[PDB]
Amino acid sequence: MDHDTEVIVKDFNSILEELTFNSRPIITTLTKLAEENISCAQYFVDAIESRIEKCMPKQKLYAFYALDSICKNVGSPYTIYFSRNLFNLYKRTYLLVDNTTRTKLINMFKLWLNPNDTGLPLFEGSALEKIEQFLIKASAAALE
Repeated sequence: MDHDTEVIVKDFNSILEELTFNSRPIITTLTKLAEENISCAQYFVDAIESRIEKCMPKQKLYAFYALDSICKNVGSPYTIYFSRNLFNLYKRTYLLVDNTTRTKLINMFKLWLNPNDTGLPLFEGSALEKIEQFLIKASAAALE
């Protein structure tokens, strides 16, 4: 991680640390940084997942909204990287947050099935199937 890379990554991390509520300007700014610095894609992904793992219940959702915005507006390679840990990330988060936050996690998932009316799933079909099965077992989605 050279100089320029370390500067950019450190800045992304500082901005992410201010995401304590549903901030549109911060989410859009992180989205623009992701689109303009694809070379640092992997560090941005690690930063977002670590944030989700370490912060309080409420704040876990907004970090997930940053992930959602980047994946819907920028697309690859972010959609591919996040697909790798999406199930474990979503499940562990769901099991550690309140029920109102859970309905918002559920609606976010629904739009992942048909984003921007494209008719094509946002993430790997497998991750999404596992999440749906988890939701059914948690009485959060209708059985078939």
